Amino acid sequence: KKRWYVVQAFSGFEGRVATSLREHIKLHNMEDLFGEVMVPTEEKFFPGYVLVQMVMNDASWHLVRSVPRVMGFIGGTSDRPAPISDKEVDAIMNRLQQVGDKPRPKTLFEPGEMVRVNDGPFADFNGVVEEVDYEKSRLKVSVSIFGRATPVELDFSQVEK
Amino acid sequence: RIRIRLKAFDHRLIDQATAEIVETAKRTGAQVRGPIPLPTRKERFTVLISPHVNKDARDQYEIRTHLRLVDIVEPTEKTVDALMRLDLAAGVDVQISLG
Amino acid sequence: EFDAIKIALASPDMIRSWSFGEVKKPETINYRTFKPERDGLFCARIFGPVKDYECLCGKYKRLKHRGVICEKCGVEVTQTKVRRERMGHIELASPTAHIWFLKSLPSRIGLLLDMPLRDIERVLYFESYVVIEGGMTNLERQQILTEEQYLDALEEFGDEFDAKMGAEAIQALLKSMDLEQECEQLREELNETNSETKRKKLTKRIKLLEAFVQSGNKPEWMILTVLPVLPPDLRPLVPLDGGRFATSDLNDLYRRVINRNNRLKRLLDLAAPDIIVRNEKRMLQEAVDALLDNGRRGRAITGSNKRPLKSLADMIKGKQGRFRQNLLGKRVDYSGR
Amino acid sequence: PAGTGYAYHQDRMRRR
Amino acid sequence: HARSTGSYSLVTQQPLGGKAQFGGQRFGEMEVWALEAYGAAYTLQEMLTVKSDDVNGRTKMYKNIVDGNHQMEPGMPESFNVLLKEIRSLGINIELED
Amino acid sequence: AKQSMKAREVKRVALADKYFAKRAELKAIISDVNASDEDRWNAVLKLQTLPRDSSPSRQRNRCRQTGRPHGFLRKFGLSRIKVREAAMRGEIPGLKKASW
Ligand SMILES: [Zn+2]
Repeated sequence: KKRWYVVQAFSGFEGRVATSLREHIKLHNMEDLFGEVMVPTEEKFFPGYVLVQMVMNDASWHLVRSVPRVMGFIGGTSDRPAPISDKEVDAIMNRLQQVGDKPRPKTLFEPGEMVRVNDGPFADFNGVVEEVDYEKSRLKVSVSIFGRATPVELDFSQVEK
Repeated sequence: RIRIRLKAFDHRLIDQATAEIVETAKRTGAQVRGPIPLPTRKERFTVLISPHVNKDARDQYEIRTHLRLVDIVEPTEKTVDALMRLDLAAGVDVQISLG
Repeated sequence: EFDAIKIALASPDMIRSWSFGEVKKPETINYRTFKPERDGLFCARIFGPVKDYECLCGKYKRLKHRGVICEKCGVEVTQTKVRRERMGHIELASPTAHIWFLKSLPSRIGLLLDMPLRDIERVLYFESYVVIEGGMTNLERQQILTEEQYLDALEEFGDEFDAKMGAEAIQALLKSMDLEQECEQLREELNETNSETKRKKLTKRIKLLEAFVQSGNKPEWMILTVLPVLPPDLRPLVPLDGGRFATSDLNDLYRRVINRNNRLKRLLDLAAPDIIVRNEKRMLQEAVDALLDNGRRGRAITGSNKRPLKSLADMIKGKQGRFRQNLLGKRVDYSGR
Repeated sequence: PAGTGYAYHQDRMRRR
Repeated sequence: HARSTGSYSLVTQQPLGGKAQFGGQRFGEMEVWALEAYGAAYTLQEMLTVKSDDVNGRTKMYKNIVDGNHQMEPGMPESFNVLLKEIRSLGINIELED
Repeated sequence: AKQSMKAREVKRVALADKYFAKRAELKAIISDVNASDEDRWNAVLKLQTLPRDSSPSRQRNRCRQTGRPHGFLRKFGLSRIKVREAAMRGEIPGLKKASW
């Protein structure tokens, strides 16, 4: 039985840490002591932590800490580092996309009249949005242009609440 | 591309606005599409001019809403943002739309 | 004009009353143009407009409406020296105890919580746990706990049991420390003993316990929760002869504390495991402790090249601080040589 | 509060 | 070298140092002790408030000198306000009572 | 028109503003072919119960200056007579005498 553990890497080199970890496994051929390696990603939590299905021998512990650009495990102690849980894995299995679901297929940011556009033509700008076309994913934000609140069809992702 | 819909009652004013917009565009960015004149809306009205009765007595008014379609093909960093500063003549409803 | 100068601790309400806006982003300036960052260290709304009576971005270029703040600018409208008196505050995600009250020899938190400095640092750097009003168990209040001591206790006293660590735990201990109660106890302990060494050890603890009750200084004001930032004008960003900005050392210190605090808020907002975050809060603790008094902790941080960078306490102390270099001796106009 | 300013500090200490 | 009124430093509003930078001579600490050792009190007050640091004080001084007045409006050293901001930027709450 | 008439109109408008959500809902219910008969009946009865002035088909468009019911224009909110006056004065933007 292989239980999960948390590894800390230099944040930013995480995919390269995951690749080097798989390669160190297939070098030192402790293939029966490693199951997977997770870096989850939303359309990126967790910011700098690598999840490893593993068992705990001191040889495999030295293996994971001899993988380059890895600081160490995160647990209660450094003698016997800590696995995480299992009761919160059943609820996480039913839902694995809480920060990008179809629960609210419309408003991604509170409309009202306070928003800023940056991914559209007029970048680094803010305006008041009277009406909105959520159905067709459109916004009528009236930006201040030539001393006038002129509206402009902007994208939900293009603007920022 | 940024489509710009200028709408106004006075034609001269609208023209002035359009030119200004073009100027604003052209210094910052490059390849302004051009000031394309769409059809004018001549919304007419008839009314009886007597207080009480005389039906053949009438005044026929109208409001000529002019349209100017200005388009900007390349939205740069500098250009789109510029619009906010350059203030145009009053009584000219503009309507910018990126894409 | 004014009599005596009063010095006391800074409450988080007092630090929010000094402040004019939360400094969020660590981004100093744009660096390719001339504008700053909205809203970073060198903000507009939090502090003031670079130019005198001007919105830096664009409105009010005369002397009529001094104060208006449009949404396009997010800028105040006052003097060029107004930013020198205005200070910002950094909402530290994780509590961090002051280094001046933890390592002053004797430490202010060392002879107040009746705990050895060594043990205080262990828990403070996420290397030891501390109990806080456990309950009906066989454990003291000051007694600490290790990984093995906690693990076994976790499976033993799973119910009514509290054993935190770091500044948070320390803060609680100080917060839940009846000053008055200790006075009588200490006073009674000093009158019920004959031990010479103990007498001096008890008289030095009761002296700092009754002095805290005489003033309006709280025990929970030792830990920094609302870190204050020095005015930009006082941490100036001028370029030398060329095209680059010779940046001060305090901007490196504040920018690291804000980078780490943003990382800690993001890790705390992602509902990740409860241990992860010990290294993150420990790096924030060491970053704050390096900002306040650099090098009092183990080997001081450095930017360029191996020389350590100069912190706030090193702007005060020494031969080249403010006392010996700008307040007792000044450079002087109408003078010659 | 020593030299010429001792009269000033006498005055300020008297007028409290 | 000689200086009536030149440029002023940025972080602490005191004159610059050196000759190439048109600067003023450092009225150091032992000279402050040597003026405490006499009874010279107004000389030291203008030697470290008016002539050196206080910006409104020195513009009032310059107007008063070119009008013949010969009088100082003292004020506060601005570098003491810098000391207040550096001590206050810690967890310490320094103030000015009354 | 009278003051009284104007007041009445205003009241009607207010009522309309108030009861729109409910009334609309009721109407929808009544329409909905995929619904119970009893429910429909209730809805119909419910509608009756609501005030009459709550209906938008009760309120007459009057001139915003004079309250004259007839000769109205929607674009201007004014009766013909007043509209003409406005035009003459320059008070309606863009409006001028038309010939073709
Ligand atoms: Zn402004």
